[PDB]
Amino acid sequence: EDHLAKELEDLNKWGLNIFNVAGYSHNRPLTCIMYAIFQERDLLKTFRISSDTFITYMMTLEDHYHSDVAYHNSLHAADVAQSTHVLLSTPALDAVFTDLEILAAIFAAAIHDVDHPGVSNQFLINTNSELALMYNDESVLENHHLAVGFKLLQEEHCDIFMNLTKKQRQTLRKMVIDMVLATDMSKHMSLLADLKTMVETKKVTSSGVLLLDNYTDRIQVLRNMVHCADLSNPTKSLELYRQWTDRIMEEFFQQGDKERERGMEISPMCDKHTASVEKSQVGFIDYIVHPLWETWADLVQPDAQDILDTLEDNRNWYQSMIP
Ligand SMILES: COc1ccc([C@]2(C#N)CC[C@@H](C(=O)O)CC2)cc1OC1CCCC1
Ligand SMILES: [Mg+2]
Ligand SMILES: [Zn+2]
Repeated sequence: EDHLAKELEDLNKWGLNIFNVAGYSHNRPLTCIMYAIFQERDLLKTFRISSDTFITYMMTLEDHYHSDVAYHNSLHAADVAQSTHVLLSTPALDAVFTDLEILAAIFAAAIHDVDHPGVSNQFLINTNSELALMYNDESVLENHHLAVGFKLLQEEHCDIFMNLTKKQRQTLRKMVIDMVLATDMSKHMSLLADLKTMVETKKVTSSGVLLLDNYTDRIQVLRNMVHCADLSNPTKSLELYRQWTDRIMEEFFQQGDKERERGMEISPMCDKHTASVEKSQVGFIDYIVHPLWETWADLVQPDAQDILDTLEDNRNWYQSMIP
């Protein structure tokens, strides 16, 4: 209450603590933060989005994330939206993004894992889930999260975009689909390779601000930005990172259990009887998170040096916790 306001003073900062805000908001981190983010950015005035209409949509959306899922609940969506909101304000990207694009990125982050069941794309495919069948085994969950988020905008009471242009609604729809689809981990290497190529030919106005010529280059940076926000736990303060690490291992171990019950092959990192939580996080930083953040940092330097320091430091805490 007074605690909520104290915590939201950190809204524009990486150091924001999303657990605390959930505790001070009747367990509505995502509504809480989306509302804070949208007032902070004047998005409601700019796009003539009624306040009531926005709250009802956000509340419904949060309710569609599942509370009995360890990691992929409304707290995570709120984290990615907040992380994303800070990254959009990085100095190197200053006057680069239209208000529509900014709106699309934060909306994308908000809905990006909605209705997630606490199991991977691979599991849904191997068990012949209705979702895998619906989606022909390709970005199964990701296609689903989009389908749900765009469905909920259909009833006029929740169409936060009622007042955009037709041409504006389409461009947003195109951008959001593109960004959520890019959170699919199977596409990570392809995305990281492309990010490295964009860094190679990077250009700036002279004031250390990137020159991103039309749609292609702009959506590529937004794709990677939301993907970075989604893989941002290990760049956050250690107290936060450990709670996030603990929640993701609870989700995985539950999957390992659901896998075992059914005689399926259990995947090593989902095996509670063999998986080292610590080695597991070190591998995650070495082979996935650091290579990505190292490249993001190159693109916006030196805006993300602090983050790389924290990362390299959290990496060592986990290393030092293994014999
Ligand atoms: C804080 O630790 C983690 C946080 C998020 C993730 C995910 C990845 N990559 C799991 C997969 C998820 C997805 O594709 O649905 C995206 C997020 C994975 C994490 O760690 C994994 C499991 C243990 C080490 C690697
Ligand atoms: Mg996801
Ligand atoms: Zn996610």
